[PDB]
Amino acid sequence: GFSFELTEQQKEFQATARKFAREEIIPVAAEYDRTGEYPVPLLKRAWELGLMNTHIPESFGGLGLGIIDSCLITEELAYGCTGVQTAIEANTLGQVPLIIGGNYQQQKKYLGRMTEEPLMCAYCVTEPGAGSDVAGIKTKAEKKGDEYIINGQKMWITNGGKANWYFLLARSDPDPKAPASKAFTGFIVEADTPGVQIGRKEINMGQRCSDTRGIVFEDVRVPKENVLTGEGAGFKIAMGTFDKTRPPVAAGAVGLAQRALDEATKYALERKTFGKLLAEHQGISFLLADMAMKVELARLSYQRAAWEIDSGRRNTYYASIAKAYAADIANQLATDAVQVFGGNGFNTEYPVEKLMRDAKIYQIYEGTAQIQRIIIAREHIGRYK
Amino acid sequence: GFSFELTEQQKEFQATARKFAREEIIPVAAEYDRTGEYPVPLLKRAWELGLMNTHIPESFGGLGLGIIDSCLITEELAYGCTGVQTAIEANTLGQVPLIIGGNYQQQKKYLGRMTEEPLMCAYCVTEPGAGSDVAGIKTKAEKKGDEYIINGQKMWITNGGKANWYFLLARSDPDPKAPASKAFTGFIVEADTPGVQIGRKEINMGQRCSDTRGIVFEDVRVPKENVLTGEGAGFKIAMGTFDKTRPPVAAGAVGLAQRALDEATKYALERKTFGKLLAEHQGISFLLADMAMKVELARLSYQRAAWEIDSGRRNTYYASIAKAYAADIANQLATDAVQVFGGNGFNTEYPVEKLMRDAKIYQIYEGTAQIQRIIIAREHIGRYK
Amino acid sequence: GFSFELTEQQKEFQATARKFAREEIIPVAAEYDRTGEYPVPLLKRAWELGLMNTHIPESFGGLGLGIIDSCLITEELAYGCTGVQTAIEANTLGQVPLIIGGNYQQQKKYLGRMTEEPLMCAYCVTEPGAGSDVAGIKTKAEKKGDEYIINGQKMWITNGGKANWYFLLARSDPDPKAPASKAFTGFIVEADTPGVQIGRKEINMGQRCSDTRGIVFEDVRVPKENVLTGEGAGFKIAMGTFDKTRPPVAAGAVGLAQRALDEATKYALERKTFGKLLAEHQGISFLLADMAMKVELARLSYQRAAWEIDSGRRNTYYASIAKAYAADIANQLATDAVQVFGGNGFNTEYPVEKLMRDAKIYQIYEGTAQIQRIIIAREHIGRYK
Amino acid sequence: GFSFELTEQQKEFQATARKFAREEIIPVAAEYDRTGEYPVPLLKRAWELGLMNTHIPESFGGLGLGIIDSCLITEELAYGCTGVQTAIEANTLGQVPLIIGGNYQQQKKYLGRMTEEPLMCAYCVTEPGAGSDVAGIKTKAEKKGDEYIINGQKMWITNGGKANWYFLLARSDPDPKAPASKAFTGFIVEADTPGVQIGRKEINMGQRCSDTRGIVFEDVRVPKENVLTGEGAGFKIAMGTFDKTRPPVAAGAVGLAQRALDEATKYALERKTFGKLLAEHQGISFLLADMAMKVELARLSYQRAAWEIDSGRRNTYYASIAKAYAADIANQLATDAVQVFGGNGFNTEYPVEKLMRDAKIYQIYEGTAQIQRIIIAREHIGRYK
Ligand SMILES: CCCCCCCC(=O)SCCNC(=O)CCNC(=O)[C@H](O)C(C)(C)COP(=O)(O)OP(=O)(O)OC[C@H]1O[C@@H](n2cnc3c(N)ncnc32)[C@H](O)[C@@H]1OP(=O)(O)O
Ligand SMILES: CCCCCCCC(=O)SCCNC(=O)CCNC(=O)[C@H](O)C(C)(C)COP(=O)(O)OP(=O)(O)OC[C@H]1O[C@@H](n2cnc3c(N)ncnc32)[C@H](O)[C@@H]1OP(=O)(O)O
Ligand SMILES: CCCCCCCC(=O)SCCNC(=O)CCNC(=O)[C@H](O)C(C)(C)COP(=O)(O)OP(=O)(O)OC[C@H]1O[C@@H](n2cnc3c(N)ncnc32)[C@H](O)[C@@H]1OP(=O)(O)O
Ligand SMILES: CCCCCCCC(=O)SCCNC(=O)CCNC(=O)[C@H](O)C(C)(C)COP(=O)(O)OP(=O)(O)OC[C@H]1O[C@@H](n2cnc3c(N)ncnc32)[C@H](O)[C@@H]1OP(=O)(O)O
Ligand SMILES: Cc1cc2nc3c(=O)[nH]c(=O)nc-3n(C[C@H](O)[C@H](O)[C@H](O)COP(=O)(O)OP(=O)(O)OC[C@H]3O[C@@H](n4cnc5c(N)ncnc54)[C@H](O)[C@@H]3O)c2cc1C
Ligand SMILES: Cc1cc2nc3c(=O)[nH]c(=O)nc-3n(C[C@H](O)[C@H](O)[C@H](O)COP(=O)(O)OP(=O)(O)OC[C@H]3O[C@@H](n4cnc5c(N)ncnc54)[C@H](O)[C@@H]3O)c2cc1C
Ligand SMILES: Cc1cc2nc3c(=O)[nH]c(=O)nc-3n(C[C@H](O)[C@H](O)[C@H](O)COP(=O)(O)OP(=O)(O)OC[C@H]3O[C@@H](n4cnc5c(N)ncnc54)[C@H](O)[C@@H]3O)c2cc1C
Ligand SMILES: Cc1cc2nc3c(=O)[nH]c(=O)nc-3n(C[C@H](O)[C@H](O)[C@H](O)COP(=O)(O)OP(=O)(O)OC[C@H]3O[C@@H](n4cnc5c(N)ncnc54)[C@H](O)[C@@H]3O)c2cc1C
Repeated sequence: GFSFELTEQQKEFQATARKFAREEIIPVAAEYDRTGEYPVPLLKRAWELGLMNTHIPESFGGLGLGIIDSCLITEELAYGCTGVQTAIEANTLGQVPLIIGGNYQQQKKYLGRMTEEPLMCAYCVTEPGAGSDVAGIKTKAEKKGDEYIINGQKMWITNGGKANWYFLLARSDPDPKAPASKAFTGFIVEADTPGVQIGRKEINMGQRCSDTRGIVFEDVRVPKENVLTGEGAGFKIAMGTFDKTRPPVAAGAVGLAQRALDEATKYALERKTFGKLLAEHQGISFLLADMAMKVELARLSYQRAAWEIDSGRRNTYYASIAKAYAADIANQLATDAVQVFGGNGFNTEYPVEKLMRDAKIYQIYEGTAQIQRIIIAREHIGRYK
Repeated sequence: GFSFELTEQQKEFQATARKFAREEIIPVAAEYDRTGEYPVPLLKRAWELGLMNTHIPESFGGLGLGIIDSCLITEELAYGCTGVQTAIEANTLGQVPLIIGGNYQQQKKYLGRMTEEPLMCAYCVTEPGAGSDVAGIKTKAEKKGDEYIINGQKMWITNGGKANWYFLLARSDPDPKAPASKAFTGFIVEADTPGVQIGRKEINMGQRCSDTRGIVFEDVRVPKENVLTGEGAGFKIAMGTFDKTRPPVAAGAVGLAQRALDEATKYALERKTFGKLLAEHQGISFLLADMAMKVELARLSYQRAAWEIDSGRRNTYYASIAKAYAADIANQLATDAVQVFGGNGFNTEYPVEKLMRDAKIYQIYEGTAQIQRIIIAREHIGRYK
Repeated sequence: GFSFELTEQQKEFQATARKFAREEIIPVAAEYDRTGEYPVPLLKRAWELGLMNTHIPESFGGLGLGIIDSCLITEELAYGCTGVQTAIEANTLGQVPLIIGGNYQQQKKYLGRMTEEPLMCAYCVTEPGAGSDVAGIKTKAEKKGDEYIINGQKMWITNGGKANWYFLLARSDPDPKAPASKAFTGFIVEADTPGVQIGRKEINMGQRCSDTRGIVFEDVRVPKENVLTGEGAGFKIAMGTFDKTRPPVAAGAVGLAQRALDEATKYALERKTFGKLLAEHQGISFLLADMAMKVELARLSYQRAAWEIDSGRRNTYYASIAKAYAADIANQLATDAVQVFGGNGFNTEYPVEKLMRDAKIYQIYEGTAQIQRIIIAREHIGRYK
Repeated sequence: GFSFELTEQQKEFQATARKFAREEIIPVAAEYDRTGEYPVPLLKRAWELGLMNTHIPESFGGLGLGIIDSCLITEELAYGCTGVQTAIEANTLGQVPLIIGGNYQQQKKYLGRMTEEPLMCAYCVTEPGAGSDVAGIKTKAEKKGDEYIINGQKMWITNGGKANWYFLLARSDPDPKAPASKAFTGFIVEADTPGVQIGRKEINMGQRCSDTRGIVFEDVRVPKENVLTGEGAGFKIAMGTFDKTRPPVAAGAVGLAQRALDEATKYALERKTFGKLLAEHQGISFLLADMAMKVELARLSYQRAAWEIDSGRRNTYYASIAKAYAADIANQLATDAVQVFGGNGFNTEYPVEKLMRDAKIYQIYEGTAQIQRIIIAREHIGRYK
């Protein structure tokens, strides 16, 4: 039977995440956007609150939460700032591969350490020449005795220069004609390994306090015991990762949509034009209505997709719907939020212009808007074919 | 926690409704749209199958199903023909008022009959001069000893010429400055009462097999025992009704969207142009994807709204979101479906132009797209104010 | 220098077209939609008014008007009814090929006769298996001595069963590998020729009084002197035809958008809800505003495209923009027009539901919405390549 | 008849503006957005080139160009940077009032100086408490013998800290029940007048090189000879100004749309994914097509609006359509352009995220998207009423 009711435990995680988001993140999110520092103090706290690495199984000192849980928490954090929240989320991204494709030993060693200190990790797939086309990746891995030799370059890595270790997808089969399903290998690469050249901090339009860099791998030596399931099983792990990790990215976008909604509404209830409150102009109340409608829909789609995977079923279809839809409305609301503010909305002393800048990324990373329509269409047709 | 899982009981109604809709409705739907006959044989069948009057409590020989159940069923019926489904739902519409504001004697008598014979009923609010503005209604109810004299005209009444009895909203407080909450009285009126003048069958663009007529009420005598809760409680019963009754109309709209999607998909997997299957042109695959996205989103919204009211809480906000969103996407899908059929889609021998004609009403009846925004805004704003 | 000013001659054509459209077409357009007769009386009058075949050069007794002229006149006619107007427009469609690819003799004989009586003609390209893909046409033409032998079937021919003669595109080169630019031939085929089997009147959603039928060609013998420019020049003539003929189809759609706009506005200025005129609700006035905006834009795009060809330049790009855009807004306005009418809009006694049904075709024939985006994109890229 | 043909004179300004914009603006635009410096060297150049103060009559050493001319130029400038272009247009904004409501002495003095030196001016209407509602302004103008005492605050003034003189709209009628048409007076005020307190430079999301500040006016003394037409004629000069001045803002928006389109196209013809050029994915070709459609449509609308006013007729209706439509599509194109750049589009080293930040203002200044609908509606409705 249907249920849209949170558990008391969930209600508590949510309250914690909300309180920290609004009491700690909000008051400083603006300064961090301006300066573009790494929000170390915030991450630290988030760690102590147990609002990071939430998905690490209990066996490794983790909380062992589900995808539903992460979404719930990450909707709250995103509300404060998606710059900060992205830092946090990236940790889970680099961890999932391990959780779903790692052995006890690999898990214990790399997931275990995240539990002990406030360490960070990153997910390295994208390259200058390939992002959407993962099968177009050119980073190569060559087996030499008991180790692998990694040569290649990765681009746009969140937590790029702050990561303890990286999950790294490389092409292990040189045969150009080798199929995607057996041409790649997933590795755990320690950032301190000789040969990893961390690039400069890339300066983007939004999520400015987030660390995004390119990375070069020059003859990096990785022990075979850092291969995750085996040689060739790299593609499947990547794909399997997006299904658990898309819902939470959808939840971030409807956090940033909720913020926009809250700001717009509050303002409309204060500002007057032509003798009436903004909210009293039918054209504005209609915009607020439309805005509200979208947030609820998008919150509803990520819950569906998260529940699906938590139930132990493939959620590719629902996850893409969620990421596709959540990304679009966060973008729509962001722009509609500065509109409501008028001249003030375009101004940097107000909180909505930041939102409009942060929102854009949701339509690009973790599978572009267009890539999502490719997945959905393929998954959709599959039921008539 | 969350659950998007049907009960084994709900799975069975669902199967029943589906089989009925695809084996019995679909094959004749087209020929009822053309002739505009009342689908008598279909309604009888739906009654026997127990896919009608689903909300009548057990005490009066009903199934005493919830709103989640009604929705589930409706979505299956609507897939077949919303012309036929609208006939069915009109029944639930006239019944609800009776269920939420009637006494045992009233329910026993009027609800009890619905459970004995395949009888129909109708909801009479709308007038020539007022639809959206139900505070604008002018049909008067004047107290004359132990009865009320009713004078007025109702317009666009579903089942108007086929109902055994009517729920009738009338103005009982003559004072123009009287508030809505106290100026109207709800009555249950038997169609055979002298003075009720049923008009001709109205020819509309869609849902042509549905019976919708105008009704004149001159000097209609109604016993005081037919007053629903009390004089003045009219307004509240009406609004109370829309909350229970908005979700199922939404579900009807995402059934007519599912159908559109199924037809378009099947066609896209057969027709060829420029050497490729329609589904192979990225232009079309993207269109199909957006279509699936909206169906899933709309389904989720009515589910939420239904669960809410079943849980014992007022769902005005969620109900209006679902009604408004489902309504819009039904209309978008209908036209896009006609579009991937090309030239054949404009033709009467293919099933999608009916869908297009049918869909338009969803943005009008049971609270107009604009009226839905008014409600959402009001409900939304009240959480900040 | 810029000028959006009509010539006095143009002002006069317009006045004539407007007066006839509103005094003769409107009062009977509804009855013709219902019955689906051919509006013979109207066509007759239109002929006498000199509102038909407007593009026939003066040399053949024609008025020799330009594309700007046709658009202007046809915007006025379409306002009355696109069912009727389509009949008229089809004449020009079948004539253009002749005007641009025929010799003095062919022109004199077939264009000349249109000037003498109120005859009709049709354009035959589309087949059951191919519409959008003209190069996919299978009607074959085989040269036998001094004549050609035509075998094949055409579908969806406007004026199909009322045409004196037809322009007919057939594949004259059996080599499957033969290029589009030399594989087809354009013919003038007299309807009375033994072997042409006119099909039944197809029943569609809109433009119901228009004659649309499929046609079979069984060993039809056509004199070589009915070939238009020569064997192989068939494709180019077809393509060349759409460029002169798209603007006027765009003008029809913004005629049907203007009607919708006029009806919606008038109604909004009469109907009251919640004490105010519809026009006084900001949400409605905003809809009317948006509606007005679209019509002006679309009228502006067809004028650009018509002027382009009249200046003796290739207008493929502007023509597609116009047809694409005009088709979409007519559709948007049609639905927004019934919305404004409320319950009445869905009703067949009101004039907007017809409009919503008529409008859909604009997105399909004379190059689908999708096909237009293909042309535009190709023409657009061409300027950077 | 119709003409979409530029004069040989207009072709030359156009070339001049284009060359300036691509050879001088583009190369430094990026570095002015980052530093937010006033583009002094660029403005000087524009002045020498004669691409500034274009509307000043010949009598005062001007070019005495029309609105069509201004638009043509502006579109070219805006293509480069609307940050820089906005500085330029602000000049024309403060000048117009003077041109339509000033005497010879006023024009000679204040317009004459603009033609001698590369001086700037500003338009001062907007206040902290009122922007959209210019009848809501509170800066008072009190008559004191032969001068007026001005008290109030202006907000968001373009060129506010760089202008030689200001056009200043003030309330001269203290009576609250006084009509807009008689309650305001227009003044020309010299920036060096004791009492004018220019605020700090405001940091906005876009058009960062543009100077926009708040200004306090306490006990500012203005000679009666600086009153534009007469006491009370303020309102009408202001509205009169927007009509001449809306078209060019529209043109600025379709320059920033043209740029977005050019960048996206160029990129789509270089980047490869899944073995094909971005432009080769139908998904993208369709997006590109829609983009081109809107640019062409918006260009046409400002042309129409400009021609109208140049023809000597009130263009309120057309001006607002152009402002509203151009504004919207500039915003749609900016985000779609960022989209086909993928990850690089979010990065500061690529030219499209600036476009996105820049574009948002177009939906706010010079009459808000909502205010434009109000005007269109009013203008539209008045043709039936
Ligand atoms: C907020 C969080 C903070 C961090 C933010 C930053 C995070 C990021 O941006 S990471 C982003 C990385 N970039 C991407 O997301 C791009 C992803 N793009 C894709 O998903 C793919 O390229 C996609 C789905 C289009 C597939 O392309 P394609 O080349 O055709 O492979 P395809 O042929 O479909 O499949 C190959 C094999 O994989 C399998 N496969 C495909 N999809 C899936 C799936 N979803 N699940 C499982 N297996 C799959 C197939 O079954 C196939 O197997 P086999 O050989 O046995 O038949
Ligand atoms: C598929 C099925 C087949 C049949 C299909 C055909 C069925 C139909 O088409 S019937 C069409 C339905 N028509 C409509 O829904 C019209 C929409 N109209 C409305 O909902 C309302 O009039 C609406 C929302 C616009 C409000 O206008 P208004 O007249 O000003 O009432 P308002 O002043 O807001 O409220 C008056 C009182 O009602 C109360 N009220 C309002 N909404 C509610 C509610 N949801 N629950 C309880 N009370 C409510 C208010 O609290 C207020 O009370 P109080 O005095 O105690 O404070
Ligand atoms: C209101 C009026 C009443 C009547 C209403 C009813 C009227 C109708 O519906 S008639 C509708 C007929 N159906 C259509 O409109 C479908 C039209 N579809 C098309 O336009 C095309 O198929 C189209 C443009 C996609 C081209 O496809 P394609 O197969 O790739 O041909 P393509 O390779 O582009 O070109 C082949 C040759 O034609 C030329 N060509 C292509 N487009 C054009 C053009 N616009 N102008 C001139 N030449 C052209 C090419 O240059 C090429 O030449 P070459 O061999 O010398 O290099
Ligand atoms: C790119 C350039 C760089 C610089 C960029 C920065 C520039 C800027 O941002 S300045 C921003 C501009 N701000 C605006 O445009 C705000 C929009 N506000 C308005 O236009 C109006 O206030 C508007 C349309 C809402 C009307 O509200 P309202 O106060 O009620 O006036 P209203 O009552 O309608 O009319 C009052 C009188 O004015 C007259 N009026 C209205 N419009 C006009 C007009 N276009 N022409 C002449 N008279 C007019 C009416 O006729 C009426 O007169 P009367 O008494 O004789 O009958
Ligand atoms: C701030 C930021 C953080 C990021 N974090 C990470 C990270 O931690 N780890 C990581 O691995 N990556 C990360 N990414 C990269 C991100 O995953 C990619 O940018 C995204 O997948 C898009 O790929 P791309 O940039 O190569 O664009 P491209 O793939 O080149 O695409 C360009 C455009 O073409 C479209 N397109 C491409 N292929 C097709 C097709 N077949 N059909 C239709 N349209 C198509 C795309 O939609 C896009 O609009 C990050 C990027 C950014 C900007
Ligand atoms: C086939 C059919 C079946 C029906 N079945 C029933 C039934 O069984 N029982 C019954 O009682 N009624 C029924 N109705 C009537 C239906 O509920 C109304 O038509 C619908 O509520 C719209 O009201 P209206 O027709 O009066 O339009 P109006 O209320 O006159 O409104 C006209 C337009 O103005 C807009 N509008 C109105 N007020 C506002 C406002 N304040 N702000 C902004 N926009 C506004 C509306 O969106 C609409 O577009 C039926 C109608 C149809 C066509
Ligand atoms: C009332 C009516 C009157 C008509 N009058 C005439 C007439 O007088 N003369 C005449 O010759 N024809 C006429 N036509 C036919 C009309 O030209 C075609 O119906 C139209 O071109 C569409 O082709 P189709 O029906 O084959 O659809 P298809 O070409 O089969 O297309 C089906 C769907 O797929 C899409 N599609 C097809 N190819 C592609 C592609 N490569 N990329 C992306 N999407 C694609 C189309 O957009 C459409 O949505 C008429 C049609 C109608 C309905
Ligand atoms: C960079 C910049 C430069 C500027 N340059 C100048 C300049 O040179 N000179 C000058 O005088 N001003 C200038 N402006 C100010 C600009 O004109 C106003 O900000 C714009 O008119 C919006 O007014 P507002 O900010 O007061 O928003 P408000 O008027 O407060 O409105 C807030 C929101 O409510 C909506 N709204 C308001 N009234 C209604 C209504 N009746 N119905 C429906 N919706 C409504 C608006 O759409 C908006 O979304 C500038 C502003 C900026 C940001």
